[PDB]
Amino acid sequence: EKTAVVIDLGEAFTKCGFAGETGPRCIIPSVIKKAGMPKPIKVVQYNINTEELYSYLKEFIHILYFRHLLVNPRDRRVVVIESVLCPSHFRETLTRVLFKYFEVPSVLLAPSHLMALLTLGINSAMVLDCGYRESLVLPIYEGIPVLNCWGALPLGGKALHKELETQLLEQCTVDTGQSLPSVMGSIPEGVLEDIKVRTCFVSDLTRGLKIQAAKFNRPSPPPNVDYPLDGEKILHVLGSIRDSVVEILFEQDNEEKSVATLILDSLMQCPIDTRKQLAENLVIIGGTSMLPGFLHRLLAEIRYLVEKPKYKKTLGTKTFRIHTPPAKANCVAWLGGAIFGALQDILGSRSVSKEYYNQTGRIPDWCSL
Amino acid sequence: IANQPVVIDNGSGVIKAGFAGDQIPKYCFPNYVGRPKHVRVMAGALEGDIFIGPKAEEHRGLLSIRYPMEHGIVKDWNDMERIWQYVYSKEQLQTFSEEHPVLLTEAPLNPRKNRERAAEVFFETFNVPALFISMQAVLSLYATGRTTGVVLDSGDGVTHAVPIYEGFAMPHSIMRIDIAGRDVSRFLRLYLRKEGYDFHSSSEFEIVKAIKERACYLSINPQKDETLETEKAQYYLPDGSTIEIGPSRFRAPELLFRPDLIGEESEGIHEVLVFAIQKSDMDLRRTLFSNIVLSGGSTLFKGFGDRLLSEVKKLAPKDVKIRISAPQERLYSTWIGGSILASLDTFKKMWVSKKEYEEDGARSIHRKTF
Amino acid sequence: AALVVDNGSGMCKAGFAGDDAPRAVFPSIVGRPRHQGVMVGMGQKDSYVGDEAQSKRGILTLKYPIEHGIVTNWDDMEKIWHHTFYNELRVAPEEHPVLLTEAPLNPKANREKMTQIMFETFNTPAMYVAIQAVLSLYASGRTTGIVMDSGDGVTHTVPIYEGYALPHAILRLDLAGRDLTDYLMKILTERGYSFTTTAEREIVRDIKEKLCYVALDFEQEMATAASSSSLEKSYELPDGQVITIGNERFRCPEALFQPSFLGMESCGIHETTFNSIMKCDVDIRKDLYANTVLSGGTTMYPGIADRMQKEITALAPSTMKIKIIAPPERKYSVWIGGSILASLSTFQQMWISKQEYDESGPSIVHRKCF
Repeated sequence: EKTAVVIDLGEAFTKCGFAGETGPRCIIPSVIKKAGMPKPIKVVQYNINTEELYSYLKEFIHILYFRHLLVNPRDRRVVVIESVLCPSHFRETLTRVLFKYFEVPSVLLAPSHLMALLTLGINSAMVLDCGYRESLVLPIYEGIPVLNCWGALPLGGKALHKELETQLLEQCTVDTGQSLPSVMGSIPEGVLEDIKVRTCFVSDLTRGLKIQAAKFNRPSPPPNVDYPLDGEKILHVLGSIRDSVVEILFEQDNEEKSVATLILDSLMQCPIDTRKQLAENLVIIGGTSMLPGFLHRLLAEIRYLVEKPKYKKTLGTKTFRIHTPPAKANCVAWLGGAIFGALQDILGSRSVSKEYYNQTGRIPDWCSL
Repeated sequence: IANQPVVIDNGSGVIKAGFAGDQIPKYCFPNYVGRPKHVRVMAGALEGDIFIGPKAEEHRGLLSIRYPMEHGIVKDWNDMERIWQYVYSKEQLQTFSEEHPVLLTEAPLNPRKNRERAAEVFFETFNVPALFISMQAVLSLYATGRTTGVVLDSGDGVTHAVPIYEGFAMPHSIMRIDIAGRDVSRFLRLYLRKEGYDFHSSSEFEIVKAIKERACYLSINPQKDETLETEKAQYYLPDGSTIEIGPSRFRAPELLFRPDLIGEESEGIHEVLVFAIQKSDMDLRRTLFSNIVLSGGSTLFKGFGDRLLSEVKKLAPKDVKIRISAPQERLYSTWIGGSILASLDTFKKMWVSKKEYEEDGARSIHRKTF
Repeated sequence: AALVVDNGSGMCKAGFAGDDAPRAVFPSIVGRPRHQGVMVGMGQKDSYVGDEAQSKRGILTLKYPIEHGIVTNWDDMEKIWHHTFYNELRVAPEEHPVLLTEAPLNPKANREKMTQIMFETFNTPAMYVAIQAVLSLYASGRTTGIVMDSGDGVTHTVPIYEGYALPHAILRLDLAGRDLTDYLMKILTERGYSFTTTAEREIVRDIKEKLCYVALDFEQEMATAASSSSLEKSYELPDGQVITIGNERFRCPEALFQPSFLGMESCGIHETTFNSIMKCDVDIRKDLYANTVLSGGTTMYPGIADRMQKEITALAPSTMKIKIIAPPERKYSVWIGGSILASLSTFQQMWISKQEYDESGPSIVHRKCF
């Protein structure tokens, strides 16, 4: 009858396509290309002028639906996959742009973790979404997301970018156009993403502990490979640096916090009957989880933290299984929204319509009244 | 050995100390231990790394704070021993533990194991001659001067309501919740993620407590405030950057009356006050409604008492004279009562001596408290 | 032909007439979930019932409709009946007659409302309300004998002699399994095992069923608990966590024999049965002493029949021969009696009909009951 639209906005990338198709049609990055502009500006931003955001969202949606969808969304429904705890200011702006400017029939602002759970096809699961800005945890038990049990450290893609920028600046080795360290003050983000995808090798638990021991009073430094760059300035990036950048994601000491500890804190907050099913079904999604050799380092670190005396008195013996999804780790949240929209013309009714928005005021966020 | 006894008013958020027969506690500071983030190579004997009290308040950015107590129940005992040692040390009291008797405070219906381990610390590590543990509700009534009345209290750890009538504390009429100032601060942090201004670190968590203390107000009608659009008031950080708080300032303390927003089932402040009065005998209910006493820091929100009246009017029987009394010094009400209790001549009979503890043990401490 | 439905406050039991044991057995609970603005995936039930609420316990607010054998929420009780007939039993209520059970000395309006729901909403062809003790005696086989019935709702006693119930010698008691479960949950909190939410109410209930037992002598059992740690058993939860308690096994069901622990100011089950027998006629006491029948789940503690024999002999004269009838199937004795009552041919003329209800109304049931 009518295949609905699926959107999954974010600061780094944006998964978008049709509901029903196994995986999206395209994934253009969040930034936009403007005429007479030095650098490309990011679309998804927080704490900034309302009318400017509205114009930025219109500009991104306009370049999206022609290239991605090849259709007017005026014919059929939309599924805007907002991550839970995405600012209400930003949701209101999205609601305005979809109804006032474009005039869609319906919209939906559903959470990312519940839809990622619909892909697995199980009702209870602990979920971790390691995106660009934050690494958010949220356990779901029998459909309902357990909200007060949660956690989100500023330790996703953006933290890894900042650490790469710091460590490369400290130890730099650029070719002539050899020596000459710290010539350029900063480096672009698109290049630094390509370095993370290709170079950064994720270490094991025993290797990670050896690196942590070396930092505070050297084993397994290799391997190292150079990275090519434009304008005839190749830089000889090292092997110990990229491993040290990955290590800060799992660094416990002096914060009592990490990607692994965040699941245990979420499990601690959850009730006793819910506890065991969440431990059995531990789902990992998001952008940072696509890194090579990540799921072992997490599961081994999780287990090491359970062996510690502080978590034995509550958790103890637990079968931590990581049931992986059908689609890739970044594109699990989108696939869930595509499942939610395509199949059920019935569950399209619960979402907010154009008729309801004009008279009322806004889509209902999880708040009072 | 009858020296001027010390009154250590315990608490998860704040800890207070001084001497008997005083007007206000001279030594008040928050109950936590601070450790440097970027720690040294050794992970055993640290040096120059422990800050308790005003040093820790001064140097927030350096220290990763952690509270030893949670819901009026200590988790980390080594931290509480260091805090008690800091209280007795020359940086605060300038007196020995050997000289003076001790008056400790605890919330009602706590674990007995923690009470025994508390006594073990005071008797053996410190060399106390005599120790006495008491309730928060009984002390608040000593400070006001009354004998009758309910004591609703709301600290950082526990919220509980104990009805007392002419020096008769009713054990089966006690109500208790794990919903308090710390939890209110946790959900204000959760809501400021929805505003945009995310916080994560333990030093950074104290900014959320400062926002809660300063800019929060309880609406009379929560449905009416939701239908209306908020003004989005401002607040300056210690750094400098301005923060539009928005609807999170009024929705944060709503928690205490509506714990359904948590996702964990609790009675709430208003139900606990009614339930404590209802669970007591029929003839005592009207006197308990007339003498309602407030205490703790989470009763200091704007329009809190006005809301707490309206909830009592909704639940309680009609045509009954309600009266939620509250002193000027609500945070210090518990310490003042301890200082008054310590100054009385009966205090010598109530306490647990060191010799009596060595003979009997934990059983004598459980007998003397109740 | 006829259906028997023992609407217990805890376990709602139901099945067919002329059967050994009931088919439909489940806890009478109606768990409604945590209502937050966030959505839920692939549909779900708005209000769960029975074993479904017990399976998905962690989230749902478990509220029992019957409180002390008294139906508080009638919409909740209507959903449980609906769950009994259509889902569990798989048979319509219009075809089969329906035997029901209430405890004696209940509110008169509750039978009328129970009967109204059966005829108006459910459209039953014929119904009856029996006393639980009368059925428990009828399951045991004897016509003569007092029945110390004790469930999670209400403990009560009904002395009967040669098929003649003594309605004025009946003594209803407020103490019951739910009050014992709440007492066990409180004394667990005293030794550092805090259970606040209603999801943990079922775990402590399950702990109460397994570990707890009636003491022969309480002061002796308290002395042995202090000395040795062999009595201290361990119970693992649904979660991998495991806990150990020493004093709380024998101390929990002692509340039946000493109501002073709970704060009820009532007679214990041992002397309540005695007081019931003394209220009867003097000539028919010997047979009531001989046939001291027990029934319900609160009489399934190991060694309860031995404690009843000790206490009743201590109360009564030395010449009397005391004897407690304690069968293996005393947990489901009320339903078995209803099945035997439904199977008899004499009971076919004792039913209420639709035409009789339309003529009279709800007040006809009081004549038919006793």
